[PDB]
Amino acid sequence: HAGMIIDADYITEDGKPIIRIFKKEKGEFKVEYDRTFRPYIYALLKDDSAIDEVKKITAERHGKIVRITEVEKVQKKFLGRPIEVWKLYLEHPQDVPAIREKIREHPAVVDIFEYDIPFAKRYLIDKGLTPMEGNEELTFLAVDIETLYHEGEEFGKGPIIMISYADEEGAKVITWKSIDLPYVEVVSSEREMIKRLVKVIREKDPDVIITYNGDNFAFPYLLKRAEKLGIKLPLGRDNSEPKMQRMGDSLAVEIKGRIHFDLFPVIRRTINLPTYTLEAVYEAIFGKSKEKVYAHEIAEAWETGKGLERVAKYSMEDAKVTFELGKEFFPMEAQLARLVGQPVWDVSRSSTGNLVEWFLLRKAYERNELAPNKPDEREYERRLRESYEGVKEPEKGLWEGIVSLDFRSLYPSIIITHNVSPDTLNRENCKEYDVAPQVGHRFCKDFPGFIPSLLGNLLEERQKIKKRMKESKDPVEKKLLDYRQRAIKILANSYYGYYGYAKARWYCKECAESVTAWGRQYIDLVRRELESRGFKVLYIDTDGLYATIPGAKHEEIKEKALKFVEYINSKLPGLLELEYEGFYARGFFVTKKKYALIDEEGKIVTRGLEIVRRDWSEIAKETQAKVLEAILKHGNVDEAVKIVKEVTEKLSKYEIPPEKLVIYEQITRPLSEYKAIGPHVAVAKRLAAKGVKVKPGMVIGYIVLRGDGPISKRAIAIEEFDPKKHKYDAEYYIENQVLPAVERILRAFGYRKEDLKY
DNA sequence: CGATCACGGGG
DNA sequence: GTGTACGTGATCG
Ligand SMILES: [Mg+2]
Ligand SMILES: [Mg+2]
Repeated sequence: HAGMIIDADYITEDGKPIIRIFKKEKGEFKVEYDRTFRPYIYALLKDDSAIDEVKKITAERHGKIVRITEVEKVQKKFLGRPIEVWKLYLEHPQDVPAIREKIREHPAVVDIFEYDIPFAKRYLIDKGLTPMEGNEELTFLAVDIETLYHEGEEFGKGPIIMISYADEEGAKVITWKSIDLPYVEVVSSEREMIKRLVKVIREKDPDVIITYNGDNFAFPYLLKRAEKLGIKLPLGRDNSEPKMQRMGDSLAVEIKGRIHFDLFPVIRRTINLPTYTLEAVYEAIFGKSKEKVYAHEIAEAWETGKGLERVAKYSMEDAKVTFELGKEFFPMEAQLARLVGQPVWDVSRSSTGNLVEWFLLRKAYERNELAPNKPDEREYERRLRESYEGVKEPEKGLWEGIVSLDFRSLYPSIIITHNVSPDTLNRENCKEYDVAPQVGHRFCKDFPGFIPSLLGNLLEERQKIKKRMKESKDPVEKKLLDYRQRAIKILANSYYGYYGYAKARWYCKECAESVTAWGRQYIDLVRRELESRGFKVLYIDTDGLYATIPGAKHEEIKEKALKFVEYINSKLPGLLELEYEGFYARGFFVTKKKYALIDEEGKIVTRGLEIVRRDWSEIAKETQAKVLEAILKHGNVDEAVKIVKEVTEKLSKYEIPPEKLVIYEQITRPLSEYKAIGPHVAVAKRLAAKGVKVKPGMVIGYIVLRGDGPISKRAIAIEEFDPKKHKYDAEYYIENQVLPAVERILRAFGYRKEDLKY
């Protein structure tokens, strides 16, 4: 029909699957049901006669036997060649994992294909359905919670003490203690506060629920407390509860009929930050400071009843900026969903590698191209161990007035012009081919490759959008078209990386190597042209470079660099484009994707160096921050080396507060399941021995004490530490904490680990 | 050594 | 759900 598709899933009714398509039609929520779409896989057989044995293969599920309902001989393409496979139909999606191994094991079966595509994704592809089409306006609600937390408690032990939400009508706080603020609704209990959140969500009926780390905190915490309090959370538009899906080592939460938009994985991909706290994220995007009120300050205010107005304001600002950030980041995710043809829920939680793959699976269907399979563990491992031939060590020391150049828009044009594809690689009986420089891989020119063909269409579509943008008087159309052309740029600039992605179906080591080798000819041209203009290249990798004019005035460097980019792009043919990325007052480079810079507004920017994580001591993270600050803010490496030397001496003379030595590590499974007992497990087992209910999710704080052997046998629980009796291991905090934190940084200045002590 | 195990965001 | 991240660095055995 007419509506915008926002999501799709399936339900089972009388044992049979039913697809649900969630739509928004002129402001109204609509669900379309489809009972007719059938699950399937493909099987390549050694001979057609074999189908008679194969169609009779069975399996078991839900106490019932699983059978192949129908078989169909089909003509498709595999690796740019016609092939005949058998389409095997199944009644239920859950029949596919139950029977697939029993088909694959059969001696007459060469291989099986497309056996791990989720039903809802299979449906959108096969039916040619695209989410997020049209000008349909969605509604948004940001949600956040504050809880009572004490160090090392099991997840969900303390109550939720506040629930905040925000939309265009304002930011509000729901709490069960008396706070006199205009945006605070006081209720009688935690139970009544959670039921109030349920009522707000059911009444506001948002299409999109925005959270900041809601997948792994707000919603698992709400579900834990609702379970304890024996109450339901009917937040789904079908009155279903939020659903926790194990997505890797972490969680993802869905709300049926809506889009649960968690900003945390979204922003982590979009921008570069050493730490993605909401306060650091808000400041990077809106250029305004946001105060952080820490867990201990919140617990103290709740328990004493003093300073609750500050905690309520913190809760309110958390929802207010979550709404603001959601409106900022949602349009690009909506266009990416549309482009790749999968819902925002899925697209916002995936890498660019998986965005490419879903775009390719859809295009393979449209072109009757059988998809290759994801690799098994051994293949994936063999791919990670593959060595690529044919990006030097960066210049040492501290440089001033650094311009950053980006090469990424070069590679789609290389893939297309040289027909770089796994289906064109080293083709037999090829009349014409392109030979990659240095590496010598041959790509057949006789037919367009599957991936070059698609990229060519993407680039052409982006140029049409850019042309329609120049000719548009409507600023609403322009804004939308700007997002659409940026979505293409993002997807197209991900193919180069996708070729080398070990999990990729269309993985091609020789394709990735060849793109690099052809790419290098232009990079070498950019580098020679920069050096002829007095520029010194400080750092270069496949994504870009950093350069300066040694000792030149900063405005002269900026002007010359901007003039250079305009010049080289006038020389480069086709859609090959170099981009001026930015300018930095100072910076230094350690190795590949290990560097630190500082811009003219004094903001430090690093890659592959900062260690802001709870399993490193504060003394190591504080010393590291001080070293970066001495180098970038003071331009003084000598001050940085003196900071390390002073810290190490203070550690040796037991002059460092024990609180700066605490290491935190989470328990992730029952204690009896550990194969290797690390210091936090050794500490945990002693706590459980004393009667402490140790559970997965509990974070263990410990200090390493002086003594013989592995650190596991010398770690003490932070609560058991007695400064009068226990002596911390100075050698451990020096050699395993402080020195590894700074040694990579100071190696860029010619210092070895042994020169950072008195 | 190879294997195992943790980090992030959020209170 | 036709499912179970990612890349990297510390410590155990
Ligand atoms: Mg879903
Ligand atoms: Mg909050």
